[PDB]
Amino acid sequence: QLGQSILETERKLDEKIFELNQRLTRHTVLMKMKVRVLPFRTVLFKGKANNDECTPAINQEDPANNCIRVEVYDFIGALAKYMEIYFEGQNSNDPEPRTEPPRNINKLKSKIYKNNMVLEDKIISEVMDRGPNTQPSHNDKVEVFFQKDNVGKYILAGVENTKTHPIRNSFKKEFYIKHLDQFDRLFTKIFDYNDQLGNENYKENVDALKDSLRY
Amino acid sequence: QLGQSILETERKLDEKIFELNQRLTRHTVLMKMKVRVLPFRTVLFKGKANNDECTPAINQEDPANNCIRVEVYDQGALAKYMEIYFEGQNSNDPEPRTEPPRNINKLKSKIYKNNMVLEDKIISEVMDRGPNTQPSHNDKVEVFFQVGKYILAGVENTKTHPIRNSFKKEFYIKHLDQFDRLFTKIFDYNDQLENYKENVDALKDS
Repeated sequence: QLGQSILETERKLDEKIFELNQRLTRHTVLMKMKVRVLPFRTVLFKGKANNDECTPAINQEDPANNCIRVEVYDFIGALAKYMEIYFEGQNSNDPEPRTEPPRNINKLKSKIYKNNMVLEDKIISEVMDRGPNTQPSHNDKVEVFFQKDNVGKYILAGVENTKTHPIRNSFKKEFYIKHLDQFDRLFTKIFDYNDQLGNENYKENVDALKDSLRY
Repeated sequence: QLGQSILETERKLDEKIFELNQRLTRHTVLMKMKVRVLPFRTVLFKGKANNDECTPAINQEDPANNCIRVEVYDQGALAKYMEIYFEGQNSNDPEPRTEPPRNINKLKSKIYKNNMVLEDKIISEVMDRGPNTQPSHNDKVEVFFQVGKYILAGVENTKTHPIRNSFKKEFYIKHLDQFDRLFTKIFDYNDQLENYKENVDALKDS
């Protein structure tokens, strides 16, 4: 009945997550790029994977780096959330960051320190997806950490998803899809912020813009 | 059975196009923003909808504007363009960065150069009159082939001629993806930019 409709919704959510995870593979481009200009209250670093940590590298444009972290701060110690992309393989032999091909992601870690979403009395505070580019349904490879709102690591494949408690569906729809979407838009913004030089036409009014491209 | 598998693939393609159409609703942020800096071989303008045309406005940051056009250059240099015709009105807030997304009335795409050929016919124009309605909205999609206007719901999609699936996978999905990445890039360039000569100097310094 609605039991497998809850599961049909989950498959629709998994397909959305899968496309979001595919967009994130495009950020290999940031690895060799000098990231000097960042949006407000935003920190980015590159490093090498050491267990479930991305250790920051001394050379931020080192071709040997395999992971990247983006931090977001609040100005209400200030750390609100972060995302670590751990890429598979190696960065190319080409010095140009712009032409860097996308690589599959080994694992994707998210940590939330402030304004966390509560799913049925348990706070989502960390997500580790160990198979983001495998197949849409990979609940077996997703670890979710919950904190009691009034230590707590769960594999998504064991979390309840019934009509009475659609915890997995609530996690994917209400939290994870928007979360992945936001971080993706942020990684892209950082790239555009640093790839302006030699790539931007400056025209005060549309008249002067229209005049330059009339040929 | 492959007949229903051709249709199962189409549903998977329709869901992809639906998410791409949802991303496009976010470009309302560009309306009140002064678009001072653009990527090369690009032209952007904001205007008001007049039938299936977007007329360019005198005031480019006018809250009353409802449509936006992005042109890509290579009869002239024009290669392709996309017009987003937003439903409703822009907010009463002067700040472009906080502008809420709005649903899109119609989405028009025109291709002048390097057009994709689908079974001996070139795709030269697409008008989607219901992009944010439901994933399967073929009734509201007009495709022009080279006068030769076809409603997608009437176009064949069988194992022998999977014309709709070829249109959706080989052309439309990538097309919507690139134009969305372009509208986003334009916003980011103008978000960072403030004196242009001083800004370029400060970016070069770091």
